[PDB]
Amino acid sequence: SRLNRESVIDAALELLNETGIDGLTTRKLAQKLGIEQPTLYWHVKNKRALLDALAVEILARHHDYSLPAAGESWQSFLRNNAMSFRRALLRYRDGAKVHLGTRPDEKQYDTVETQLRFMTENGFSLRDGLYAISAVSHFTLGAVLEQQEHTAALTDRPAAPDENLPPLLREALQIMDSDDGEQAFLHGLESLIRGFEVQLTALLQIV
Amino acid sequence: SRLNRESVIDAALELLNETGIDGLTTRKLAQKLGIEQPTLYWHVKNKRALLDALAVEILARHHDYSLPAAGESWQSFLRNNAMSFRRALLRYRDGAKVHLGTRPDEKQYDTVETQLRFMTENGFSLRDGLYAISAVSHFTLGAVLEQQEHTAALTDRPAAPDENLPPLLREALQIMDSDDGEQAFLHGLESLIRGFEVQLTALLQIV
Ligand SMILES: CN(C)[C@@H]1C(O)=C(C(N)=O)C(=O)[C@@]2(O)C(O)=C3C(=O)c4c(O)cccc4[C@@](C)(O)[C@H]3[C@H](O)[C@@H]12
Ligand SMILES: CN(C)[C@@H]1C(O)=C(C(N)=O)C(=O)[C@@]2(O)C(O)=C3C(=O)c4c(O)cccc4[C@@](C)(O)[C@H]3[C@H](O)[C@@H]12
Ligand SMILES: [Cl-]
Ligand SMILES: [Cl-]
Ligand SMILES: [Cl-]
Ligand SMILES: [Cl-]
Ligand SMILES: [Cl-]
Ligand SMILES: [Cl-]
Ligand SMILES: [Mg+2]
Ligand SMILES: [Mg+2]
Repeated sequence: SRLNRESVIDAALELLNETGIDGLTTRKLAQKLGIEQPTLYWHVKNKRALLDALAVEILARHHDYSLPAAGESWQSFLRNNAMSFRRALLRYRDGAKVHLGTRPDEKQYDTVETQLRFMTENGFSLRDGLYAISAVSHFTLGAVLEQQEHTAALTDRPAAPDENLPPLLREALQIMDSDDGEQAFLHGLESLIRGFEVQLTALLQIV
Repeated sequence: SRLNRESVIDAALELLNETGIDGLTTRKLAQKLGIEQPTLYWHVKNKRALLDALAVEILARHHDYSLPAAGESWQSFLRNNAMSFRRALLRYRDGAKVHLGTRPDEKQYDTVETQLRFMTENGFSLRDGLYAISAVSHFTLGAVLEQQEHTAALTDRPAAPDENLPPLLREALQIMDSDDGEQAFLHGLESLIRGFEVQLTALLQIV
C-alpha cells in the first residue's frame, strides 16, 4: 500500500495497537503494508526512530489539552493536561511504553515552549516548573503503564488464590479491581498539584 | 549449571541486566545456563511468570527500606521507602519495566500488609492510604523508566541539533542533562508527600 511517512506511521500505529512493541518487527510491518522488507527499509530503518515517531503521532491525534486556556490557572492547566495526556497514552497498546525516555520533537517545540513559558509566567522558575511538569508526566506514565500491564497479564495468567491473603491487602486488591485506575490517578494528581502549590507559595519561607 | 529456582532466577536476572526483557528468550536463557531448551522448559515455562519472579527478586535483593522504623512518621516512611524502591529498580536494566503491572507475591504479603496497616494507623483510611502508596509507586516507576529509557536511546541515536530549539526548552534540556534524574525525583517526591498530608489533615474540611 502507500508508503508516505503518514501511511507508514499509520500502519505502525495500527500494528503497535495490535501486538505491541514486541510485535512491531520488520517482517510484521512489511506484512501489514503488503511489501517486502527491503522496500520497508527504504522508508524506515531504525526501530527507535519509528517508536519516537509513534510517540509524537499518538499525542498529535489524541492529546487534546496541550495548551492553557486564556486566564487558566497553572493548577487547572496541569490537571487538564494530565488527564488529556493519560487519555492519549491509554488509547493504544504500549502507548505509554513508546513514550518513555523520548524528548520533545521539533513538531512539538512551539507547544512545549509555551507550556514552559506559561509555568514561568505563573511564578515558577524554569527549573521548578520543569520539576512540576516532570513529576506530573512521570506519575501519569507510571499510572498508565501499571494499569495497562496489569490488564495484559490477566491474559498470560490468573492472579492467585483469595485464600492466603492478609485482610488489608485483600481489600486493597478489591479496591483496585473495582476501577480501571482513574479514581486513584485523579486523587494522586490533586495531591501532586497541591504540593507544587505549597512549594511555590512558600517562596523563601521554611515549609 | 545448577537449575534450582534460586539459580534459574539468578541467571535470568543476570541476563535481564545484560540485554533486557527482549533478550530474555528461551534460547538465550538456555545458553547462559549451558543447557538445552527442553531442559529449561522443565524449570520455567512462562515468560510472565519469570518476569514476575524477577520483579520479586530485585526487591528482595536491593529494596532495603521496606518497613517503617519504630515511631517513624508516615511521611518519612514514604520518603525512605520511595528512595529505596527507586534505587532497587535502577539496579538492573529493565528493572522498573519488569515491575510494571505486577501484584504482590505471597513472599511479600507480610511486608505489604504491614505497610498498609501502618498507613491506616496514621489516620488514612485503607483507600486513601492505598491512593498515596499507588501514587508514590507510580511516580517512582515513571521517573525510573524515563531515566533508564532516555539513557538507552542515546546508544540507538544522537538526540538532535542544538540550533532550532526554542530557549526555555534548550535550558530545560540542559537542566535535565546535568543530573541523572535524582534531583527532580526528590523534589517531586516532597510535593507528592505534602499533598497527601494536606489531604489527610483536612478531614471533612473543604480544601
Ligand atoms: C504531559 N505534559 C506535562 C506535557 C505535554 O502535555 C506534552 C505535549 N506534547 O503536549 C509533552 O510533550 C510532555 O508530555 C512531555 O513528554 C515533556 C517532556 O518529555 C519533556 C522532556 O523530556 C524534556 C524537556 C521538556 C519536556 C516537555 C516540556 O516537553 C514535557 C511536557 O511538558 C509534557
Ligand atoms: C514502593 N512502596 C510504596 C511499596 C513497597 O515498598 C513494596 C515492597 N515490596 O516493599 C511493594 O511491593 C510496592 O512497591 C508495590 O509494588 C505495591 C503494589 O504493587 C501493590 C499493588 O499493586 C496492589 C495492592 C497493594 C500493593 C502494595 C501495598 O504491595 C504496594 C506497596 O506498598 C509498594
Ligand atoms: Cl508509496
Ligand atoms: Cl485514531
Ligand atoms: Cl482556572
Ligand atoms: Cl539442577
Ligand atoms: Cl545483586
Ligand atoms: Cl519521622
Ligand atoms: Mg516526554
Ligand atoms: Mg507494584
